[PDB]
Amino acid sequence: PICTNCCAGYKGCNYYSANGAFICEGQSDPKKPKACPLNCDPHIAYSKCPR
Amino acid sequence: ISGGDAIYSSTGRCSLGFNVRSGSTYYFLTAGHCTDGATTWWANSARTTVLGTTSGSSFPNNDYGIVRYTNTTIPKDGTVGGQDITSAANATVGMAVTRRGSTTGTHSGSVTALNATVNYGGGDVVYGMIRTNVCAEPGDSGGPLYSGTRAIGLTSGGSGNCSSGGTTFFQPVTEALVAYGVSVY
Ligand SMILES: [Ca+2]
Repeated sequence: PICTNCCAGYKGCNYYSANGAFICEGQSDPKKPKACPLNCDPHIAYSKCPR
Repeated sequence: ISGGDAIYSSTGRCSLGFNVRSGSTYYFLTAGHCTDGATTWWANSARTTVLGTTSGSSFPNNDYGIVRYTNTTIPKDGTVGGQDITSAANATVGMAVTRRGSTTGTHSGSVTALNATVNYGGGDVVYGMIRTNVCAEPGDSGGPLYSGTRAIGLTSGGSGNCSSGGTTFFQPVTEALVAYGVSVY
């Protein structure tokens, strides 16, 4: 699966567990990126960025 | 296994910082945010090859952690991939440095500031960080920052990525070596 965390994932993208539980929406703005810890959260398995 | 290789635990996946020792006892250093709440570490995503158990963790404020090896057979090279490590040093602005991590591999840059304060949000603030213009991505946490054969730091956090460029923060390694009474080799 993917390797990201809620901090580093992108605003506009939702991150989910392998069972389909919504974990968080990403917090980073591609244009004005914030500093985040760089581990892979064990709970996020995939994401969907609704369009 | 060496600096920059993947390490897995209940806390997720991070990168090994440096292989260190105390006499004849071996450990590895990694980020404190990765060791915080982890117990056993494995070398593979299947989590069938044991590495060791967490022995110390300091995060936030600092960002360092140590794991005691319990696996007697795995090679514990005192290197970063191919690069041999012989000693530890303090960063200086302008120092040419390279980082290795399990997500992005090896990337180079320089130290641009010392003693940076970084707010990760949610009440997690770290102090005394080394600021660089080297990129890193999730999974890279805990990976080594080095200069030639000198060990300099452990990847703590950053913004941006290895495709567009980023800023990366590192915990000086000297501080963790002193805190645990261990050395690189
Ligand atoms: Ca060595």
